[PDB]
Amino acid sequence: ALNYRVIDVDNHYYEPLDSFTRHLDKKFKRRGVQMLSDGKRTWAVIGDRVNHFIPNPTFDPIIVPGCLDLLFRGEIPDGVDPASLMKVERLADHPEYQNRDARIAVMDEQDIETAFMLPTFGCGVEEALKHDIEATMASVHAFNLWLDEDWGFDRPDHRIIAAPIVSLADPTRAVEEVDFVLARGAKLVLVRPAPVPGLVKPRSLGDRSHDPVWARLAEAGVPVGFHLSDSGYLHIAAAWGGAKDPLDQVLLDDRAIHDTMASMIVHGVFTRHPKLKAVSIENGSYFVHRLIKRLKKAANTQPQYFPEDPVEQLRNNVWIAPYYEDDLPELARVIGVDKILFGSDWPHGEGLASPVSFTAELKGFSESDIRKIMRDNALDLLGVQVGS
Amino acid sequence: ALNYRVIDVDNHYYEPLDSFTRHLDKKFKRRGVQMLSDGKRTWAVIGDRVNHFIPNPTFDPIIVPGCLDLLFRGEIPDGVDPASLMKVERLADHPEYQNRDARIAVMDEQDIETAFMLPTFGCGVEEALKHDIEATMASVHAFNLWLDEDWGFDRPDHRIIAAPIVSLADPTRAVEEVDFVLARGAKLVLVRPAPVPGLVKPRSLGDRSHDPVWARLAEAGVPVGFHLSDSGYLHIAAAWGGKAKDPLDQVLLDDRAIHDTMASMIVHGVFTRHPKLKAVSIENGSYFVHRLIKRLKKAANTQPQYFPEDPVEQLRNNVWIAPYYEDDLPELARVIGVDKILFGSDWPHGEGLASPVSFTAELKGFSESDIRKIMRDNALDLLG
Ligand SMILES: [Cl-]
Ligand SMILES: [Cl-]
Ligand SMILES: [Cl-]
Ligand SMILES: [Cl-]
Ligand SMILES: [Mg+2]
Repeated sequence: ALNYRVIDVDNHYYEPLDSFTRHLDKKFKRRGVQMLSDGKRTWAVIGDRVNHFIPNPTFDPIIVPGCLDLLFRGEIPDGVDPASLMKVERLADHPEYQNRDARIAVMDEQDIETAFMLPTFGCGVEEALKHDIEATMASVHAFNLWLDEDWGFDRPDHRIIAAPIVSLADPTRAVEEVDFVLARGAKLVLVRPAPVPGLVKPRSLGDRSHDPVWARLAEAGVPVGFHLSDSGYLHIAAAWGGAKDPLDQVLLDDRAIHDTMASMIVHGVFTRHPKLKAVSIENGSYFVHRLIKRLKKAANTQPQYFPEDPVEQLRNNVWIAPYYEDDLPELARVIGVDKILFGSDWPHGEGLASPVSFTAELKGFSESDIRKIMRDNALDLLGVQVGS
Repeated sequence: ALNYRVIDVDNHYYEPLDSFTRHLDKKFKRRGVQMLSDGKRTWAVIGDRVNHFIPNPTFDPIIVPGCLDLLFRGEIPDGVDPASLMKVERLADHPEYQNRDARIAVMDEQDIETAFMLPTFGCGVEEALKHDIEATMASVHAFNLWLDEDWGFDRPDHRIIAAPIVSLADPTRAVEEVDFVLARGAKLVLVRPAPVPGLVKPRSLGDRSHDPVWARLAEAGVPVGFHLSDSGYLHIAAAWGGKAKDPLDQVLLDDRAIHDTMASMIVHGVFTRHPKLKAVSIENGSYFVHRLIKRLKKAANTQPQYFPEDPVEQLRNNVWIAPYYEDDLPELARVIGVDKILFGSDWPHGEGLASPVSFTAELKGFSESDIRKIMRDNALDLLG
């Protein structure tokens, strides 16, 4: 057991059915999220289209944390049926998934001082609304109001950093959203790792029209977080002719986070906003080495576009929560041990059952480097030092 | 200098303006390729849309072989300006780019025994025709006729293996194109590393309707080659608001097409059903291999039911790779086996080696006999 509490940068709640409706402008009652029932099952119907990002939006019954961990690692014994790995429980047996007081008490048992609390259902909504910019902005605001109500962006006990969503789909309205969440004390905001929807056409994350948003975050010392989402990448499997076809995930994997970080870096977001901090959550860290190779090639062939070294921008401005099976010594060699974050993804089935068991993956590190990975790097990410 | 002649699996001709029209029936005169001119420049106009795969389809002036080496490796020296690199000569001064006799004499000077001769313009046509299945199949047939005429799939001197194109867009017609080229002695065919266009929707390379084509190639011992092409991957840049080049575009494209092509072949069981089928990757690099292996292993662990064989072993057994000059070649041999590494110069392209045999400069970490595998013998195994 560690001698200090940890800071877990990847935790989830399970949204109640009204997370996107409780505070939604009635103008968007059909344009946004609706929960409709066939009598047995509830379906999320988003802009009049049934959405399938979450198989059961009631979240009951609910997967056992970590039951898919050995699977996602490949550690699964021979002849064993993967369907047999999934175990579920009654949602009411786990109030800590939806209730802040219950969650804090579980955090105490888990030895977590501060958890970043991130959406589950909410990570699929923006792709569903990508053709309705006004419904996107209203729905993100409704969600953020719900989030601050049930979880709180950062209540005075400083146990939970609940990250609201910022959509850049309407960049003027986005500056209003950022001002609103910053005024309510947000310490981390999530932007989807995907092309930004547009009225006319989609935009790069580094579009100059987004500069006012990045400037607000950078001046506030609040990082942008990029968490695994529906980023619309099934379009690749679609181009290839695409109950799970095994090809789809091979074609998808970690391409969204790679392309997101490329968009940010190549289009000069960190050049224009050198104080801006970013963090990748639940996207793995395998993307880094290909991204570094490709950035080096781009900077060499078009040096005029790279007044600064894009690899150093990656190393300076970006923190990464790796997957448990990633080569962590190698990652530290590449991005620096100070940029590696512990995140458990609790209570998801693909996450760790016991968050602090992440330390089993750190036997290659000194006691003081483990303290950085398990606690202090996250505090560095959130903070801005007076000396910087 | 080596004491054997080499086998170069990546060489090009430059198509004359009529490669896709000489033997094309008039019914496809507008649906296929036309060369239309504005008084100064000539443009490839494909299915009534101006195409931009090749900057100048007359190929005159013509790039100096190897002058873009530094650029394609991102080894442009400190201080050197990128656009100062391109040098051009006149096409008339290099008949070996379009004339078989002149090319043989140049191969003698280069110490190449056999060259795989591959398209330049031809690698962009299929994407342009992906919405017209009949025009695709007819245009590929017309081109294959032109190829056998000017270069010959495999003339008696056995100096040149000129690979015809096979499109799977109409699978029945594809089987018939395979028979056509095989009967004329083809020893390698090119399939585009890209989704296969369909009347109704695109298909995986491993779609079951493609089995008769793979079966015929596997039984004949003729490999399928996948050469760098317009595979339509600019759609990813497009999704990001893309499409002076925007430097993001190429970061988002890179080697994704060959990765996804090999994934489609292996995951959908082409090598499971056709274990004798040989494939070769040409001008796509070899960096894709490590991520592909990672992802194939994950897929096999997650859905073992779909993977009765080890997909990484299928990669290693059935696939040959001509890597980029600058790739880590000892590492590649550690991963796929030295027997699967092929020398290819990409001559005379600008991004290729000016001197094909200089490829050996990157092989100092290998034994004399392994260099012989890479520069000659592995290609003989691939062909059979
Ligand atoms: Cl700044
Ligand atoms: Cl492409
Ligand atoms: Cl077979
Ligand atoms: Cl290279
Ligand atoms: Mg082997």
